[PDB]
Amino acid sequence: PLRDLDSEHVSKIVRLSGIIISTSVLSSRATYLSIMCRNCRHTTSITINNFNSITGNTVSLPRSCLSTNCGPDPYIIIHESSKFIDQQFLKLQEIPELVPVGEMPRNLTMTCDRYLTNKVIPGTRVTIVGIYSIYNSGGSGVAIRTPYIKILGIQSDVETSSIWNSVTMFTEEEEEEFLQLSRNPKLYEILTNSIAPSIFGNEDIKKAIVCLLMGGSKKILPDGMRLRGDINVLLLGDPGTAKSQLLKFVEKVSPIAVYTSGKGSSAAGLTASVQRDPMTREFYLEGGAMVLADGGVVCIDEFDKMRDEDRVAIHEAMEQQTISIAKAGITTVLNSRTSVLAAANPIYGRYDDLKSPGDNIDFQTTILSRFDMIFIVKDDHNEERDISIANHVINIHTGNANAMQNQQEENGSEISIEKMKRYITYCRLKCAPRLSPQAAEKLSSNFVTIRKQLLINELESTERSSIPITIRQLEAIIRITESLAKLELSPIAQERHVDEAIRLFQASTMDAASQDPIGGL
Amino acid sequence: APDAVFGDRVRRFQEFLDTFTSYRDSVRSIQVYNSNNAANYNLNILPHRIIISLDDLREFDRSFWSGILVEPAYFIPPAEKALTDLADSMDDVPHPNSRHPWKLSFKGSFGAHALSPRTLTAQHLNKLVSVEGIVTKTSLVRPKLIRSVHYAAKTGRFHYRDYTDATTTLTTRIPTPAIYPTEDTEGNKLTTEYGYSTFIDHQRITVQEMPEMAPAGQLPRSIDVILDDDLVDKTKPGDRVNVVGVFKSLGAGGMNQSLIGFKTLILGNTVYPLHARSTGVAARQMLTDFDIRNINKLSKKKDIFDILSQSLAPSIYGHDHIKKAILLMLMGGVEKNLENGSHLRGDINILMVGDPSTAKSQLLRFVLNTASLAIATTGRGSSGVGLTAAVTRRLEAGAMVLADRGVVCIDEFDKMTDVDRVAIHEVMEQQTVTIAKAGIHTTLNARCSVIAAANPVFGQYDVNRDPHQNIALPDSLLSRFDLLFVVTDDINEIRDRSISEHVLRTHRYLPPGYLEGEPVRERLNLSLAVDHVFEKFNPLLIPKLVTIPFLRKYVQYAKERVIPQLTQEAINVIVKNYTDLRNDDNTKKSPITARTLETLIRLATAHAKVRLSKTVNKVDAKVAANLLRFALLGEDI
Amino acid sequence: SFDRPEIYSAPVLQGESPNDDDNTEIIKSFKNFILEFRLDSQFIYRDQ
Amino acid sequence: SEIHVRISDFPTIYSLRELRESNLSSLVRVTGVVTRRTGVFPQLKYVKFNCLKCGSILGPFFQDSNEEIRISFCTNCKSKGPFRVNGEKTVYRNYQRVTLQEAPGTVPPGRLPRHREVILLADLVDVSKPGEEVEVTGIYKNNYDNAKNGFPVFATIIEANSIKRREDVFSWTEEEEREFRKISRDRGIIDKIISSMAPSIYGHRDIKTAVACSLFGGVPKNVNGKHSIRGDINVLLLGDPGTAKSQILKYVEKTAHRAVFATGQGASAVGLTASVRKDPITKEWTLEGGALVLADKGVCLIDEFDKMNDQDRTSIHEAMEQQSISISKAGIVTTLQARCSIIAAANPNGGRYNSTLPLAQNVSLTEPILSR
Ligand SMILES: Nc1ncnc2c1ncn2[C@@H]1O[C@H](COP(=O)(O)OP(=O)(O)OP(O)(O)=S)[C@@H](O)[C@H]1O
Ligand SMILES: Nc1ncnc2c1ncn2[C@@H]1O[C@H](COP(=O)(O)OP(=O)(O)OP(O)(O)=S)[C@@H](O)[C@H]1O
Ligand SMILES: Nc1ncnc2c1ncn2[C@@H]1O[C@H](COP(=O)(O)OP(=O)(O)O)[C@@H](O)[C@H]1O
Ligand SMILES: [Mg+2]
Ligand SMILES: [Mg+2]
Ligand SMILES: [Mg+2]
Ligand SMILES: [Zn+2]
Ligand SMILES: [Zn+2]
Repeated sequence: PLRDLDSEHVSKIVRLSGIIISTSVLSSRATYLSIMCRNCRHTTSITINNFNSITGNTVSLPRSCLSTNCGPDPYIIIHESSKFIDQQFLKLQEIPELVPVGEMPRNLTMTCDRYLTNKVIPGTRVTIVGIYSIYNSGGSGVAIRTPYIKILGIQSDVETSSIWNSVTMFTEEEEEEFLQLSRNPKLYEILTNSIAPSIFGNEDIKKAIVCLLMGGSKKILPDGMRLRGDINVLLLGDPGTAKSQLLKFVEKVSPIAVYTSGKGSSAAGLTASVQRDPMTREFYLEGGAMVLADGGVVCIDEFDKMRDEDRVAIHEAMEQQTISIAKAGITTVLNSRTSVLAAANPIYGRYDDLKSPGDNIDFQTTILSRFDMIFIVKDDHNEERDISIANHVINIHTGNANAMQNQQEENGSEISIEKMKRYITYCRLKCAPRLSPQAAEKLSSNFVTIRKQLLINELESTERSSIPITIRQLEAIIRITESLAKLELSPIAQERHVDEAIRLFQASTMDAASQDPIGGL
Repeated sequence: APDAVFGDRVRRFQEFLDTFTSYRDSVRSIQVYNSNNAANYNLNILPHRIIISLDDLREFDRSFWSGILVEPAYFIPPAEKALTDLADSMDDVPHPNSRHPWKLSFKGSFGAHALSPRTLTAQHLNKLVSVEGIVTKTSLVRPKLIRSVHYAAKTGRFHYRDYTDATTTLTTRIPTPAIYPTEDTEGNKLTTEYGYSTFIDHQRITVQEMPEMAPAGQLPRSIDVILDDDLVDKTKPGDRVNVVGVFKSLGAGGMNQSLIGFKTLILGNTVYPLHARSTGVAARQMLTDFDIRNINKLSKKKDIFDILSQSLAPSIYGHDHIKKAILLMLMGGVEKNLENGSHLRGDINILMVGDPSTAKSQLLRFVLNTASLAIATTGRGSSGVGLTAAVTRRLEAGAMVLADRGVVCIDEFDKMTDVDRVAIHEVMEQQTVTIAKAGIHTTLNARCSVIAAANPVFGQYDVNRDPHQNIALPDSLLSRFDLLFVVTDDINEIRDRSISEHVLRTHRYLPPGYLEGEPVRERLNLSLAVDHVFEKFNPLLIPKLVTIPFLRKYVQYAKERVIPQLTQEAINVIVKNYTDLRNDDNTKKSPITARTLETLIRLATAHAKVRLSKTVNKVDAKVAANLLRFALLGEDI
Repeated sequence: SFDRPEIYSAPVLQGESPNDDDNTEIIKSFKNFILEFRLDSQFIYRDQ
Repeated sequence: SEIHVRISDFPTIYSLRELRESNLSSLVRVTGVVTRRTGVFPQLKYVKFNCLKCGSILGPFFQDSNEEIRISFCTNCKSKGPFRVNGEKTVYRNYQRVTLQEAPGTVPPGRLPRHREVILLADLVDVSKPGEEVEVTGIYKNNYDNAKNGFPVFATIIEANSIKRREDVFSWTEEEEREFRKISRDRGIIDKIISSMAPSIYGHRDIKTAVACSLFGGVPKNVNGKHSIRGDINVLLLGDPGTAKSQILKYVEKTAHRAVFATGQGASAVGLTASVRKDPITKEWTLEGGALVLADKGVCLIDEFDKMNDQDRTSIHEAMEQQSISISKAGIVTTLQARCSIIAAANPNGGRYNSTLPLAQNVSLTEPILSR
């Protein structure tokens, strides 16, 4: 442990765990430098193959001409014939969980060189093998020295992923395993049943999760008009209906995913947060769930409780998948190609069947337009369901029945989260299906039918429906169809994919519109 | 002392220059340009610099190419000497009143040397690297004394001394710290002769990894670039930049016994400002004679306006007059600067209030992508500090100051604070930002055209209500918007099926070089701020649609080479329409003020610019008033 | 990039009493000896 | 190498305000609370100096706490030129500085508590945490290094010989483990533990039952790495003023292992929120985990849970929903673990509980936090 390093470990190999809190800029260290005397032309070379890890410089230029008067330090470095290597200063710290309550957490300076540089980022939990060494620079003291670590190896653990920390490279057998898994005729069921098998009675929501994880195919029109392929799903529901647990599972199973709240995490943001640099005072992207999870999904719980600074940002980053930062000096369109899975509670704790979905919710009504599919997770107080749910939840709690039956069901009917995550990555990186012309015509006919019935329902009434069917809803059904086609690696979305997407859209945002007094018959 | 290898490389690069005649043509053109305005004035003097294509060098001599890329300190000085020798060889006609060292700049494919400040490591040192990044700091352009000339009055003689530093040469010299001569060799006091001494401009910029490619949540990496005597002031802070230069190491890095490591920086050879969307760099485009011929050919057509209107956003169905207004704003009017100092605005602002999903944001994103210079902002995502200027004892330009002579696309305009609203009030009509803060009284130029999107009060535009209650925006603010379009999502079966067939046809699109089920790749389009007219893919199935790059070329040509003059035959129509609009009672969407006379004038001028006409005729005024009457009422006359 | 600042002086006042041992008093007395010494009504050292 | 002698039971016990120049270079025995500790640093003990003329490593030279030593004589080449300590072959001893401040109770009225610097050498390091009342026996000496004061004034230090707490705790032996296993078998043990909690708090028997349940807690469960359930019992204490709620929190801090006490407003010993903060004196950044991170496997005791900042509310809410603290600040993007059991104490919304109104509208905090 970092707090257990005494003076007996000095100049010895020590293994110590911790978290990286700083990674300095790479600095150039001379590993072979040509030198020439000033009041001469005596060419010499100084080779530094060892002792590259030290705060000071143990080997300096000669203080004499070495040709044996020229003077003190007569050598200059011929920089165009010298060779340099990279060095980095890391700052390890004991993990803040195991720290005395009233004392400063203890940190330690580390130096790495050559191929051990740019291996870890700040916040990474690491295992450092190194030499516990000493340099002279912890204030008032006599004969005291500053300890540090010459890194001989870094062992990073499983940490936060990113669009930069993506393999995109499948081993040959892994492609073959995924491809065999793809022809499986019951692939829709095996992937649906693998969405939180512990949550019970949410098959349509699980299909929506599958479609969101797949997502539709992106289009880049010749105009530059980008059409979005990612799917956004909202879950409005009674408390205790598993909405958060299905968000946590989506975070776990997605390749890249960030789970946050409406107001963000404890210190993490939610959208692109441009901040001044800690030392250089230069604008940089501090973070944000929507930019950190670029290329994946963000699971926003308590979506209703969110600030207006994040409101417009997420509204922009769901249709255009881009956050347009424009501050005093910095203006940039940051890519935010992220699917959004949101969970929200009704303004009153329970969902009011009497009132429409709008005015039963805290946020703006038109926000319901931005989401592709909206699931009203009402709670049914029927006892058959109550007994079944209680039995299931007890099976979860030390019954150990669900774990065993899931392991049994994994043999041909369920997929592990690692394998399913890698399959999601492969499907997103390999398939982007289109629509057959007949499928497109029937989609158009279906959309016209829905919109005409909405017009009929709204003509006789006075106010407008809380959940409106707009052109965005048509473009969403298209996305669901393409996600269903991409599920089985189908290059073309046929009639069955369209029918399944239609059924999903009737299950959510149409049953959700059924409770609307104006959106209903 | 002469070096045999140096001469061999000099003659090899001379052979290279002889093989590719474009370099004698460029040097000859530069020399004749310099001589011609030297004799003319007994404008500006072009620098003695030549852009060298590394691909041509690789074709000619691959080792010379690899030597320049890998060992620039040994191959660039010989090539520059060869270029200087060639230039002094062609200099049969010297400029009025070897010599005149010519510098080299490089372009082409760098391969593994095309890097970023993050990937630029210590094993790229002493290599010719191209680094792409964002300029965060630009130091003062300071003169550097490279030759001091002194006068001795006792002898009446002029002396001089040349100065050299470590950054002026790619190779390392012996350092010679020659002192500043305060006296002659024999004791005579010297007087410095400023104006005969030689000072060379020197700048030190900092290039940081671009936000669009830097990792999220990680501290960015920066690199220093040094520019000398012609690359200074080539960029401004916030600019996307591509700097080609030698990654040099300087000093001793603490080895010389008197630093933690060696001091490294880039000796800039070439600076390319890059065009990225929502940045402060405009989009220069190369207009060949074929492009200008096609532009004039299409301008001769009567319905060219419509051809340009439909080709803007074919993917969006409808919104035809909105597209006409967007094209007119892209052209814009001509600003008037009267002799007394007053300013008349020539920029067209557009507001689009509408129901959810009527493509207001897609029409904003298209304008952001296709405009020469466009900055994208969102309401309350950028404040007045973020929109207008900000005091940091120094000023940092905001959204509407960087977008000077450009377009500002404001999404969610209704969700904007009043503190921002007042600054926007100033920016829209007077086209200026007055700071007057913390002892900094400055009037920045914000001559930008604003296109904005907004939602109604209740989220759905109620046709029963009146616009003034549905907008909930200050009337003085709505006056500044030249064209206010209220778009409503009316459920009608004909347009319902037509918009759905369009949406599906657009979704059923394949690029020319892609398979049926291949995910379309996407780059960030870092265009360089310096082949068919019509488009193959037509979502509508009809007039012809021109490609977006050709439309940008046409807009650039009309915007930079056409300045229409108003005519009496247009003035009669403009005045009649303005008088009718002011006096006729029609329950207009927006109020009618003297600003309405000027949006008539501006739209007429913009439509005249569309036709490449230098005079605003009667048809231009009629169509401008037509669009305005549509925008105010909804007429189709 | 400026020149060398100059330093110069000028007599304005009587300073402290000329002291006999001062190098400048000794130089003055030698100069007076050279200019004023007479041998047989001849300024021998001046003429020499 | 050597045995260190720890003199104990010194008769003359001084106070830090009673130390004068007559006690210099002598052995004193002071008492006080530790207020700060400055890490652990190596200090030269057996110095071997490398000659830069030969490359010779001169033999071990004993260095002590007085001043650094230097060598000017070589043997192989007898050079007197630059001689560098060889860090690799030098031997080091542990060194620590502890600020010892007079216990506030013992200070006479009107006088401010006095502090000294105690130097712990090679065996006493990391034995006295801040806030611990200890008796330091040591040597009272002058730290030699005058013009700021206008007088030749010297600072003083206490080089500690033996340090001990004047008055591990949760550890058990085999006999104690057998005693635990036997006393558990007795019937009615649950009620005995419930009555054991808070033995100066009258009644409140349901509160004590909940406190015992939270102190022992449940067990966390993962189905297959796919469904997670917390194994911590969060207990809220909604009470009127003078209901002893704070005392049931201080008792939990008494009895719980890995217990962190925080407040919605007041003494900010811990901030409830993880932040990357740059320390203004030591120049270096620190990633402070929140009060919910510090008690990763224990209990977090919040007083004034009715009144909290939006930042603290968000931190507590998301650490109760996910059992983790996500932070993306100053280039650090990480998810710390906060698998804590939360015991909160709140005052009703208004001053007194209203039985006619439901609990949701009787207190400031709302549905999402109350559910957890
Ligand atoms: N159908 C279900 N099957 C299994 N567990 C369930 C089910 N419904 C609820 N639970 C459990 O109920 C507990 C709390 O549910 P949550 O996921 O927090 O509900 P929620 O509806 O998201 O609550 P809010 O709205 O976020 S306060 C979790 O531990 C779930 O495992
Ligand atoms: N049941 C009780 N047994 C013993 N002392 C009690 C009891 N109830 C209240 N007190 C005393 O009443 C005082 C209340 O102090 P606290 O325990 O801090 O109360 P509190 O509920 O935290 O008050 P607020 O709400 O913070 S003003 C203390 O002196 C307690 O010792
Ligand atoms: N009239 C239309 N023609 C074509 N596409 C449309 C139309 N109206 C909406 N859309 C589609 O709706 C989607 C969302 O539109 P968007 O611009 O985000 O709406 P809003 O202006 O309300 O923010 C886009 O994919 C866009 O192509
Ligand atoms: Mg929840
Ligand atoms: Mg919009
Ligand atoms: Mg209290
Ligand atoms: Zn020499
Ligand atoms: Zn020696």
